[PDB]
Amino acid sequence: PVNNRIQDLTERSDVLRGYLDYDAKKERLEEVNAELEQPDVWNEPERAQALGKERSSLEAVVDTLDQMKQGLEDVSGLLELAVEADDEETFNEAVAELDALEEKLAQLEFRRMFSGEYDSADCYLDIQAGSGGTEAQDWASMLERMYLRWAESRGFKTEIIEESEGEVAGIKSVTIKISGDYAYGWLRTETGVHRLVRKSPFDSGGRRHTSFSSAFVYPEVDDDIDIEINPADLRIDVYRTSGAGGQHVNRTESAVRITHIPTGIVTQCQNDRSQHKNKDQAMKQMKAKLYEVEMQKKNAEKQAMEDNKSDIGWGSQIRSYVLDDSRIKDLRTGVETRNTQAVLDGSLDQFIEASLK
Amino acid sequence: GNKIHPIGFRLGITRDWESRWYAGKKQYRHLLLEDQRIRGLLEKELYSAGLARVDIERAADNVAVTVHVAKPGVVIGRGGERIRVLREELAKLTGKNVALNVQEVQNPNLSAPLVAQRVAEQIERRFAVRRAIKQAVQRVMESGAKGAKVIVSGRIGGAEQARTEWAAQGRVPLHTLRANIDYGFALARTTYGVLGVKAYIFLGEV
Amino acid sequence: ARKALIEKAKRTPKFKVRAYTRCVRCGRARSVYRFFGLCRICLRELAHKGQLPGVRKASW
RNA sequence: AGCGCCGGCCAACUCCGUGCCAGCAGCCGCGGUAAUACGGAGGGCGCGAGCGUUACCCGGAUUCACUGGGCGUAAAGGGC
RNA sequence: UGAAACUCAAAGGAAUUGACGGGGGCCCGCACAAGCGGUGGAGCAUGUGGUUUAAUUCGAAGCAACGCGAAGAACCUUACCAGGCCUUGACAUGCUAGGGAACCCGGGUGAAAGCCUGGGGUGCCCCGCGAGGGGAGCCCUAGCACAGGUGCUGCAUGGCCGUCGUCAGCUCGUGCCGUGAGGUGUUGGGUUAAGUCCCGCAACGAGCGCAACCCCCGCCGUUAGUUGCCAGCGGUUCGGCCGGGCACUCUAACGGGACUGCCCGCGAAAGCGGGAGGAAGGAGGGGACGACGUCUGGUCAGCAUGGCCCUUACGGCCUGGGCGACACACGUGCUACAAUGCCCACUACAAAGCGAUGCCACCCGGCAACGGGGAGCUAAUCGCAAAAAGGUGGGCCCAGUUCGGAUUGGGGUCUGCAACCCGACCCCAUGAAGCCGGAAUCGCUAGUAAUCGCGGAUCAGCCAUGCCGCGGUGAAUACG
RNA sequence: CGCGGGGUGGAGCAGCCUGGUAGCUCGUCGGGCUCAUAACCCGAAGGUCGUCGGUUCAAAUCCGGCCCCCGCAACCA
RNA sequence: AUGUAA
Ligand SMILES: [Mg+2]
Ligand SMILES: [Mg+2]
Ligand SMILES: [Mg+2]
Ligand SMILES: [Mg+2]
Ligand SMILES: [Mg+2]
Ligand SMILES: [Mg+2]
Ligand SMILES: [Mg+2]
Ligand SMILES: [Mg+2]
Ligand SMILES: [Mg+2]
Ligand SMILES: [Mg+2]
Ligand SMILES: [Mg+2]
Ligand SMILES: [Mg+2]
Ligand SMILES: [Mg+2]
Ligand SMILES: [Mg+2]
Ligand SMILES: [Mg+2]
Ligand SMILES: [Mg+2]
Ligand SMILES: [Mg+2]
Ligand SMILES: [Mg+2]
Ligand SMILES: [Mg+2]
Ligand SMILES: [Mg+2]
Ligand SMILES: [Mg+2]
Ligand SMILES: [Mg+2]
Ligand SMILES: [Mg+2]
Ligand SMILES: [Mg+2]
Ligand SMILES: [Mg+2]
Ligand SMILES: [Mg+2]
Ligand SMILES: [Mg+2]
Ligand SMILES: [Mg+2]
Ligand SMILES: [Mg+2]
Ligand SMILES: [Mg+2]
Ligand SMILES: [Mg+2]
Ligand SMILES: [Mg+2]
Ligand SMILES: [Mg+2]
Ligand SMILES: [Mg+2]
Ligand SMILES: [Mg+2]
Ligand SMILES: [Mg+2]
Ligand SMILES: [Mg+2]
Ligand SMILES: [Mg+2]
Ligand SMILES: [Mg+2]
Ligand SMILES: [Mg+2]
Ligand SMILES: [Mg+2]
Ligand SMILES: [Mg+2]
Ligand SMILES: [Mg+2]
Ligand SMILES: [Mg+2]
Ligand SMILES: [Mg+2]
Ligand SMILES: [Mg+2]
Ligand SMILES: [Mg+2]
Ligand SMILES: [Mg+2]
Ligand SMILES: [Mg+2]
Ligand SMILES: [Mg+2]
Ligand SMILES: [Mg+2]
Ligand SMILES: [Mg+2]
Ligand SMILES: [Zn+2]
Repeated sequence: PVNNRIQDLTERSDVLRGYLDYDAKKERLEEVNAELEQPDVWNEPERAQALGKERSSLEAVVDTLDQMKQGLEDVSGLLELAVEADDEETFNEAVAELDALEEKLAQLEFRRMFSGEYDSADCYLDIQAGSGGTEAQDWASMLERMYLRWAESRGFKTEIIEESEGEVAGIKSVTIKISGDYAYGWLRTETGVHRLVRKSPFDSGGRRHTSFSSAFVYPEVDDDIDIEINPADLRIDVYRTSGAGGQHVNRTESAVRITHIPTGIVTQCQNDRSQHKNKDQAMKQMKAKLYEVEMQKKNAEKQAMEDNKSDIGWGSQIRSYVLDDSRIKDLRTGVETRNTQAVLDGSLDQFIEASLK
Repeated sequence: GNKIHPIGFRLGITRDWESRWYAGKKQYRHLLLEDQRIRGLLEKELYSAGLARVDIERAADNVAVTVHVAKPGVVIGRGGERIRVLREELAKLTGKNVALNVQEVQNPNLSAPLVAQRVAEQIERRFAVRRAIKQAVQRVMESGAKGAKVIVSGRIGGAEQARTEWAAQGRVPLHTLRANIDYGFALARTTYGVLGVKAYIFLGEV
Repeated sequence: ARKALIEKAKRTPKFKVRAYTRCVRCGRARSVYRFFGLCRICLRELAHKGQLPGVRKASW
């Protein structure tokens, strides 16, 4: 089977030369070598950085796909020289330096996973109904259970966080915690609206019926609740209270105002007779105003998700699972697997790996 | 949907078997198989003739195939040329005394399987299926039959939506045993797919 | 896996157990009658056709 | 020698590609895998130094009805 | 008093045919009621959903999917998975190039498939004593065209089937009514299992259905008398055993018989009620038989077949594994929970079928499965075969038990190349749940339900408690 | 450290003061009725009693410390 | 009480 475990390294390298543009990097690496050779290249050492480390960023690409096309050809002659001589050491020595090139190739395939800051966080998966109706709430449930079987395969945690079962039959919404390694990297290329076309069991006269559902994936960042505030940027003002009180309100600076310098937020207090029973309050309320603003940043980011996703609607598919003629076209890339009821069982590798490009 | 085959329904009442002989537990299977091969070979080669019935008889170690056809000449050949040519091709497979006869089909337009292959042929010729069917039923009634019914099922005219067209005249009492009704089936292979044909001719209440 | 099998069922085996009836008309492996060499479907088709000698619709 | 068109209105039909996508559209409506309705091709129809489109006017509109319409239930008898 | 922007390709009026109504009237069907026995609870068998898995191949989805395609999955089957393999192929036809090719026999390697090989030897048919060239069915390696696919679409299809529904209906021809869709006939009154028939009628006829003609069971007759049967005599070693006879019973063909035919009563008739005769009476009991159409019903995995897809692979061979998994969930069944019962000994009465490495009488060995002898039988002669309930006698005495046989240990028999996964049977021991089952729910109106056994197809064997048949015993209840 | 009332299954609440049993409604899981859902019917699962420290043979319960929570109070200059 | 969307 070893001559078939080098044939899979020939396919994994061609797909690596296709998306990475083996020609637009063999060419770009040549223009960097033409500029850095001149000793008069250190004229603005900032420019030399983005070229000297870029040349090492293109020599980790061009030169690696050169030692994979030549290194595997030297193994196609080393495995037939140990069979026709009964030499059993030439055959331990043509696979050892073959599994090291399978790591040089597997490492360079992590130019698909190393494209997203932090692609190992125990991500979450949000499937929502919408479109189709009761048919799609069934469809959203089938798409729910499908990803569960997916995570069952590659080895993750499937903790459902939040559900909402459909009114008639099905699921309106689900949140799954995909706790694992490279978890966000895998499911990241699933963010979209999956389309289902089939005979609806819910339609009175059993017609052919389209129903949509979405899956949205985000990684895991933590609480990020309260933020520290040192008095080095707070400016506490003091003055006299206003209104009733008598003499002990005329000669007493009992009211306080705490103005935060970088934020620009002001806050006062004057309730109690003591300046520091008021300053206690003014720190309290001040914590509150910063907690509001730092909240408003995140809710603004929340609406950024809402306003950039959308919309579990018709002209909005990424993949189309049509069960009435047995096909699942991923109109993004796009594969055309005919095993509909095998993808619904969790064979999304056919799509994930091919759609990380 | 429902209706039972009208010939299989009258065997030994109004209708007679087409392979008539005896065989025991130990022999029956092998005789029947080659017998169908006899039916197999002849069904293709004798189509051009207008093959209607295939009666077959057997006596200890010898078998006689009596072929009904509308155009006997097309079967026998030139002065008896092919009828001999066939008997040898036949009894080659058979390996026994294969007396190969021919018999007249007095009025093919009262033979249901014949009427059926006509229309099946007609619609492979891209004819107006309704016209074919109306035509077919009219001759069969002209030729004196007390009743006739013809139906064709499939992509009629090539249409994507399959449909069934039939036409009938006089009586066709499929529930009555004592009514003699010939039945026949013909498969029409087209560019867009297969069409099915049923022909019912009511010869009489015998 | 059909024609290879409508064929292989004819061919002699490694052990006499591996032999099995296929319907000589359509190649069916199930409900093959020894007496006819036919499956229940072919048996019904021919019987109605009248091409089974002595065989008839049984009514009692 | 070019321009429009070839589902019905309305004259001119088949092959491939696409697969409620890309797109068409004056109205009815086409496209969710075998589309004479989308794109191309072949073929055809209509005009020809032009051919289409858009805007506007009259016509069809007898749909403001003098020619030449209506009002029980369709729009419409005033509460008397 | 009274706009507009915007927006829609309609909003509407009447009437037609259906469908529906928590509208009416008149009807029918184990639909209910009236009863009998169950399912749901237990244990197990089986199918399914899930989940599990390298794969646990696929289809079936309310009725009408779920002991269904599967009327026989250890390998085969097998369509899935893993690995070892094959490229003109396991199979069809037609070529091109170089060769003998037949056909039979072995070696090594290997889990097999396969791979690498060593041999005998095409007798064919044209010239000749002949060397010898020449025929070609047939093989080897190549190169071809091709084959091959249980891969997709039952929403492109044929065929076949399920279903409403054995329901009483669905239409046509001519005529008449309406601008028209359409109506009339087909409605109405009576009757029937029925659009069954009678009468009436702008209808008059006609077709597909209904009924009948077909099959089994009932009574009787004719023909026929062994391989079947003995009423009578003989012999009878008691076994129709032998003679002898074909009456019987029987067997299997052919007919007869039932048609509301006859009497009484109601009625216009059709028909309805009662009585006789009769084996049988109002359709005698059961079967076959399924209208135009419905469910864009089921089946491309029986087969056929358009289109689409795979060609060192989505083809093909093999070995092994899987289809038999198991936290659970549902359907269908088997065995039960006991005294109208269980067990033991003895002892009667069936039918329909099957039978040549088939059934296997009788004998011997073994507790037994079975093994070893060995008669008979192309089957009314021989065998499977004991029918079981029942009957007679005895034991048990209400106890999770002489109930109940699940589970498990051990020891075997047989089939088969091979019983680890994964066969059935026998024996010893083990002796679980289960004390009559929640909500809910099924079948059956007479030889029916209940209960009791027997046979067959499939099949080496068998996971059959399934299915298709067969007879034995034999109820309850139907006001409505 | 103002006074006094609380924190109990998923939600909302009883049970404390008289120490040994945690109960009610909804929800939830399984089964039914339905062509299907809701409603309805049968059956089930479910709680460190906010914590930390121990009193008592024994703490949801009695007594302190801390953590949040609701209500009241914060007056005379 | 309800049953969307070819
Ligand atoms: Mg929701
Ligand atoms: Mg349905
Ligand atoms: Mg004051
Ligand atoms: Mg002061
Ligand atoms: Mg077998
Ligand atoms: Mg034009
Ligand atoms: Mg035209
Ligand atoms: Mg096209
Ligand atoms: Mg065009
Ligand atoms: Mg156009
Ligand atoms: Mg105008
Ligand atoms: Mg005008
Ligand atoms: Mg006027
Ligand atoms: Mg007007
Ligand atoms: Mg009005
Ligand atoms: Mg008025
Ligand atoms: Mg008014
Ligand atoms: Mg007035
Ligand atoms: Mg307007
Ligand atoms: Mg109005
Ligand atoms: Mg109206
Ligand atoms: Mg009604
Ligand atoms: Mg009932
Ligand atoms: Mg009842
Ligand atoms: Mg049970
Ligand atoms: Mg399939
Ligand atoms: Mg079985
Ligand atoms: Mg195998
Ligand atoms: Mg269909
Ligand atoms: Mg069909
Ligand atoms: Mg299907
Ligand atoms: Mg008429
Ligand atoms: Mg009419
Ligand atoms: Mg009618
Ligand atoms: Mg009518
Ligand atoms: Mg009639
Ligand atoms: Mg008699
Ligand atoms: Mg009768
Ligand atoms: Mg009938
Ligand atoms: Mg369908
Ligand atoms: Mg196996
Ligand atoms: Mg007896
Ligand atoms: Mg005996
Ligand atoms: Mg017992
Ligand atoms: Mg008891
Ligand atoms: Mg009844
Ligand atoms: Mg058996
Ligand atoms: Mg049995
Ligand atoms: Mg306690
Ligand atoms: Mg429930
Ligand atoms: Mg405390
Ligand atoms: Mg609602
Ligand atoms: Zn068959």
